[PDB]
Amino acid sequence: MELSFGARAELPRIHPVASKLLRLMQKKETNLCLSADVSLARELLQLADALGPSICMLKTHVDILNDFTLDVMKELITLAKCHEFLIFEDRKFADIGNTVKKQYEGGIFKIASWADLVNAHVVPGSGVVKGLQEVGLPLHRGCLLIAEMSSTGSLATGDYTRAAVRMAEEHSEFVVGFISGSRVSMKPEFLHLTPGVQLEAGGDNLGQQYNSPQEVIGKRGSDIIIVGRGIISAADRLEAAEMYRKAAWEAYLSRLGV
Amino acid sequence: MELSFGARAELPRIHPVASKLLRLMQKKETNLCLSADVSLARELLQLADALGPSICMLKTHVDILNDFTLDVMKELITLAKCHEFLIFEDRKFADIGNTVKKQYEGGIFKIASWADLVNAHVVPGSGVVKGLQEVGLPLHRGCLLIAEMSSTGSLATGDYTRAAVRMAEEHSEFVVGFISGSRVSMKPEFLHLTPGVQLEAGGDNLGQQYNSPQEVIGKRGSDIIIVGRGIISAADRLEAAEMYRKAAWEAYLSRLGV
Ligand code: PRO
Ligand code: PRO
Ligand code: PRO
Ligand code: PRO
Ligand code: PRO
Ligand code: PRO
Repeated sequence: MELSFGARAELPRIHPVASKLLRLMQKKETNLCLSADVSLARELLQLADALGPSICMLKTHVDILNDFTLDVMKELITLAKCHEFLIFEDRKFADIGNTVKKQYEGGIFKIASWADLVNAHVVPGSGVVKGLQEVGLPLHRGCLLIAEMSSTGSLATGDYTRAAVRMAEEHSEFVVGFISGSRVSMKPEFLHLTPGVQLEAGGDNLGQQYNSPQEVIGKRGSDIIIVGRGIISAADRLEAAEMYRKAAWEAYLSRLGV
Repeated sequence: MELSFGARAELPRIHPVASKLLRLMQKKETNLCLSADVSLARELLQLADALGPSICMLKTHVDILNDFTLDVMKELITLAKCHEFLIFEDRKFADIGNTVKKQYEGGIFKIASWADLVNAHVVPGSGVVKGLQEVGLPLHRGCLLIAEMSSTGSLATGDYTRAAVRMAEEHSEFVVGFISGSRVSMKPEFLHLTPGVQLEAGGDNLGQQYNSPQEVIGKRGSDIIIVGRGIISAADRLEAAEMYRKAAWEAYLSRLGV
């Protein structure tokens, strides 16, 4: 009784950020999140503009931008609104609740002011979510919990993954889904986003491991692929994005069936 | 066969950053790390200057500083050299290795350029350490692994804690110790630093839990207390720091014995 992305966007318990995302995924036929792993604002913005029509989401690491300013993020928002994608800051909050609220709202990045989505590790216990929520709920934001990781030796397995799912369930006013390698929740209101994705097999020399879009969307039941170097290191990043979009979208259609 | 801090500073396998720290702890009779949880550079620097003689270490969250610049960190280094304490950026790196190297070296914070110590979560697997090391080893830096957390519902327990200890052992050219609630390694070359510390019992409303200096240094076998609000929220932060220093130092002396 699997529902399409467009039908999931209407579920009773859906979070508004998840609903907006699912609707634009269905409209644009994309379940691709670009991992915009660059150090220059101009490259970030040029990628966002050119690849915007192909993506449901643009994932940032603003702490790697050599020339970050809040104005850069204003320009990114303009492109996100134009092309219809969400902005996900991959900050991996992982501190006690009292600290993460300040890291989310404040400092020089003011993440909550521009990021539709952030993510958090569950290792501190649920205070990490409660602290983020204090800022994010009033700002109508969402959060993803890291239930599994793609890297070699990941400890986000077994009972740890189960704890992440329970923590998400219990904080569904703010938590909209997971970073995971597969479907980890049976509740269709939750989004599953999967990094560690390339068309070709392999990994990197610092523990990254790859699986294909067909494997992670089609066989492992995830919703969205997060793709960095598979796109960013290609010469033509637009064509690369289209190849990843088509791969992830078809895998979704095939799983959904008749 | 427990050794004093000064003798531990001479151990064959000691890391140079750990040795420098242990020597100044012994010289100054302090095993207190100030958690300088403030949002203003002027308050950070005024605390560092006044409390510098009382502390072995100043722990930052630079991503909470509303007015961060690299010049602020230059001024902090001047105070660290004058008063003899190390600078620990509590960044809690927790990404794949290829990402954390960039977050450590680059962006607007350039953490590796000014932080003697950083810390990392072990959940991604050992690639997190390998990525940080790429930057930190050439810069003669050290790292602490988060083996336990003080917050309610922490998942850093059992086999997770054991994995952190093994990861530290296997990366001893860069990893100098742990964030933990207790002694987790029997190897005296590793430092144990413990947050969640106040003189009075209790916690906060976002999952923080407190234990006293006597409990964590004396009964749980840790080396250094990390103290935030117990000092920062007091009216006289210098006297508060002295109370925490005396508590932690005596607990250490009593454990060390004859
Ligand atoms: O692992 C494999 O064999 C296939 C080849 C392309 C990606 N997956
Ligand atoms: O494994 C490798 O090294 C290459 C790059 C990623 C996909 N295959
Ligand atoms: O046809 C239908 O109604 C469902 C949803 C799209 C594919 N199968
Ligand atoms: O928990 C207790 O009872 C004591 C009181 C001060 C701190 N520890
Ligand atoms: O538990 C409380 O709320 C106070 C503040 C920390 C120590 N006792
Ligand atoms: O007296 C000694 O030699 C040891 C080290 C200081 C305390 N006991």
